Amino acid sequence: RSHSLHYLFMGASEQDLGLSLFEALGYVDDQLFVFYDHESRRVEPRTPWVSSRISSQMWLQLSQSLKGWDHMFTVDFWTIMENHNHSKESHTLQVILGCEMQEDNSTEGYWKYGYDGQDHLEFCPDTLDWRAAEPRAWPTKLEWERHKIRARQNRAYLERDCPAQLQQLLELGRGVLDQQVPPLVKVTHHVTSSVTTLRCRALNYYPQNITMKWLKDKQPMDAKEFEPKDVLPNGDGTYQGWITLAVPPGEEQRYTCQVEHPGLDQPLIVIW
Amino acid sequence: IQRTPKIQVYSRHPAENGKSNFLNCYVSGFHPSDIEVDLLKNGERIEKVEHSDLSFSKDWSFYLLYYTEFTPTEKDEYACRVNHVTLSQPKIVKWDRDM
Repeated sequence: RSHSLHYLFMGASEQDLGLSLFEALGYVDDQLFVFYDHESRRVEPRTPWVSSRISSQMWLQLSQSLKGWDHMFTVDFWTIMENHNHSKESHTLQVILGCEMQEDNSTEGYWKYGYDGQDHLEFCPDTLDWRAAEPRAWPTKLEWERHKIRARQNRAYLERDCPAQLQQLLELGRGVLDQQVPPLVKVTHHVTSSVTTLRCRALNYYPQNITMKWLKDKQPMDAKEFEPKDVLPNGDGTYQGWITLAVPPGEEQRYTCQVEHPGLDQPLIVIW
Repeated sequence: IQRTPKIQVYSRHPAENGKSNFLNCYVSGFHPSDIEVDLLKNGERIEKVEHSDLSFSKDWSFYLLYYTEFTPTEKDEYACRVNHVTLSQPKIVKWDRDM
């Protein structure tokens, strides 16, 4: 079981209208813990364990870390935009960066740039350079590559700074982050003369990864018999999922829903 | 590239008349991010609607969640109204009480 910390940045330019837009987000183990605006310029919390005043030692550098990235993102946005000869046009820039720590503390990092919703530049730490996903990204690639110092600092963040911040977060996170709540499983139905639609829902659970499948006569049904689950979020930090099965009216009883989740001690089987 | 939003409307818990619940409208897979979402109660745009923070997935597409506390009845109809640059006019997806 590995752990992750990654930030997401997004902003847009304006059609000849100076300035832009902006917003950043921080996720640890796919759990959103921090939000940042440019319009308000305030760093809000997104979980109880990582609060402004509650253990505000980290909220200090974390609030610095983002303001810094904001500046860098702005510089980068301009660099990329100007290297496309883009001005009176409206464009977007998205960045994703973070690190993935393994059970053994061996880290893997990444830093990717998305321009106008498409892959553009991707940091390759191992070779201390960037991969241009498309021709128009090379001018920027060459700029960033003129002095290896940039790549060196970047890699240093991904392999040192980031993991250290992950560990520190995994700290004030224990008890809530690793906390898993199992799903409430319900099998509803919609009956008509020609067919009965079975619906199996897994509710208010967390983490999001879950397993849902139909059983015919207490036995597994080929995966290709029902579309895979659909997983959706609830605004409260929990998730829900559902699967569907169309069967001949009368046969309902032969079908059962089986749901598996780490929060459950063993697979849970629900009747129609 | 531009991507049109996928729209899904559902309830927090299975709907039981008179029982408090939550109506959700999840928009995703769209680009750019400028999008406008409304939750409807019999055509009447509902006010006091909450939304998660704009975010995006691996493919750079954006996703946003819109939700409101509410108590359904039999006369009540709910839907989600979405407009995006990729759409000519607002698209409306009705809330299927079974979802």
